[PDB]
Amino acid sequence: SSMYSPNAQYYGSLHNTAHVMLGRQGDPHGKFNLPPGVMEHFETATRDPSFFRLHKYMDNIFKKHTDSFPPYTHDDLEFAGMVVDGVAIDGELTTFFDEFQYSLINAVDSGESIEDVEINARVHRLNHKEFTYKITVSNSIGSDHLATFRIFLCPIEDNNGITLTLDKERWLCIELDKFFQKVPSGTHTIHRSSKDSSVTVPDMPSFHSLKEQADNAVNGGSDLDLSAYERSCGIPERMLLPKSKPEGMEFNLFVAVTDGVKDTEGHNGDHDHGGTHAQCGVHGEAYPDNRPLGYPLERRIPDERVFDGVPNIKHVVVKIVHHPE
Amino acid sequence: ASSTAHKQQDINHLLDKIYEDTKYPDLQEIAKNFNPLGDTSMYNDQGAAAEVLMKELNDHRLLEQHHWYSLFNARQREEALMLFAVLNQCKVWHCFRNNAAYFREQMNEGEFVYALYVGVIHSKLGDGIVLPPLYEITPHMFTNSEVIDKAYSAKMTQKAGTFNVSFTGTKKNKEQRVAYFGEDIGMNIHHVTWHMDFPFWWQDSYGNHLDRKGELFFWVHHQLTARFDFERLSNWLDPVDELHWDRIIREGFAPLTSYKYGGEFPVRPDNKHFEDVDGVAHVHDMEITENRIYEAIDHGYITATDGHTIDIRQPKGIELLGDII
Ligand SMILES: [Cu+2]
Ligand SMILES: [Cu+2]
Ligand SMILES: [O]
Ligand SMILES: [O]
Repeated sequence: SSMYSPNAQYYGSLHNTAHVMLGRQGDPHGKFNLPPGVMEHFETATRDPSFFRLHKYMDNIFKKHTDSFPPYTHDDLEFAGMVVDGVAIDGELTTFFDEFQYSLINAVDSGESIEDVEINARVHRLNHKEFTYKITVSNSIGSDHLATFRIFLCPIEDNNGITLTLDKERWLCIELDKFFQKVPSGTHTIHRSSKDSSVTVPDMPSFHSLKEQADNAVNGGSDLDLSAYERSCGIPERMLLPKSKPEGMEFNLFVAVTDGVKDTEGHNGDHDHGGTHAQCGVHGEAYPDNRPLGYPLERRIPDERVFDGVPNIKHVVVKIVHHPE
Repeated sequence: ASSTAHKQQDINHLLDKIYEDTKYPDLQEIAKNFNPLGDTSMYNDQGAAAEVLMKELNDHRLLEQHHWYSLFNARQREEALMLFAVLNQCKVWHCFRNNAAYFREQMNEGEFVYALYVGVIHSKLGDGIVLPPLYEITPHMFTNSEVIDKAYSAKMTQKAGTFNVSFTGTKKNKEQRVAYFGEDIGMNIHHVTWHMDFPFWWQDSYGNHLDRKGELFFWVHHQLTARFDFERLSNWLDPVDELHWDRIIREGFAPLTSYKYGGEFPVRPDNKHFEDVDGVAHVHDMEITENRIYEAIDHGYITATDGHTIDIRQPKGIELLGDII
């Protein structure tokens, strides 16, 4: 729970206490002088497999609430006069592992009056090749209109080879992008690069790089456009796509185009929302999208006919291939 | 007649050799000839309580003499409180004495002793009387079976004697190290007298309110618990654990004590799980009750029968919790 809780005396702090409960299971009675578990730091918690069992448990609590609302109707979902004619991607969807280095110098003891030496860790990390979405829309209103583009990747089959219904897919879908763009009258193709995702941020610049850039500016006088780096909150760009398999896997790419005027009311459409607003919001500003998080996949969809009848929603099959070493 | 000397002597005689018909001719004569309903002007309720008890007696609905009695047995308690209610309505001592003598010879001795003690304590007519110690009135409830057996042997052989009491169990039982606390005859008198002074069955219609009773209930038992733990600390033992309905009761108990009528007190094995008790409650009922009490505590209010809230975020809250717990 957070300090926004209306009643912590009654509702307690389920999630934060659970982190400690799990983290301490190696020494639950303090007999062994063991330090806190990996679950007791946000730096480390996702290293523990139990992180995801705990958070699925918590996720299902939220899901009982979100499932309690009536399914969306045609009128709920329709962006009148906006149809998605096609969805395609420029570039193959390819994942691989590459190598990344970071410095261990801060971990080791130095001094006094003894020189340092370069000490690095090299890790293998998931990555993917660049691609660009091609989303063809037709705006059959006689005016340009702001639209929200909501992009999700959804499984088609489970690990047993069983084809999933839309209701069984929706809670498994992962957010790939969300952006606001003016759609002029007529039929037009919207292009969106994978690198520009509002879900992701680039790899952090190294400490050594930050020192070099700051030192070069201070010792001299140079206004470096530091307004370049994203934020550190956001799924790493390299992890935008799931690993998939060497033999390839097919997924549903789900695109919902919604009324940007209504979605952004109170926060403007032309305004800059930063590079990570989908899950990390906008630093020092209100959250720019009024819709429920997960829209339009966050309510039950018992009747797939409802979604199929909405011209501003479309999904297509895409293939992701893993390229092993 | 109602002087302190006579009232004290009357109480002494009524409690003398409690398992046999009275040996005092004056009490014999009263029990034979007194009619609790003969003159209902002696009662502040014009005989209502005496009518209730006489009807139960005449219909043969009362517990027989020479039978175990437990204050926690609902029907046996109700029968004892029927006699208390009569004594409590007596305006003058001769009513109190005569009803006590009459019902001594009709009612179960355990019920009678209980009713007479709380009748003396809670009637103005009992002011100035000193109640004999229960360990000399019903010694079986304060004395182990081995010593009672030696007393029976002394009586069978018509020989006086004084017999040394030892503790139960063996030195192999570390709990025996603190037996001097819970087996002390005065500590047991403290405990039963507190409950006689502050009975859970008290209703203010009996005459007066028992101020802060629910908070005193918390406090006297908190002090018993804390004092016992101090004896454990004194004897190289850890503090007691708390019981829980879903966890084993680690420490069993062999009382090695007996009722005068009803047999030996039962033993409880080490390391047993709670079982449902027929005619009392399911273990699950205890857990639900516990949950409801904690709901009130964590809400900050007790829920009334009609659903309205009773605030306990105030100094009387602990007392109201004592009332409901
Ligand atoms: Cu968490
Ligand atoms: Cu008690
Ligand atoms: O977390
Ligand atoms: O978290």
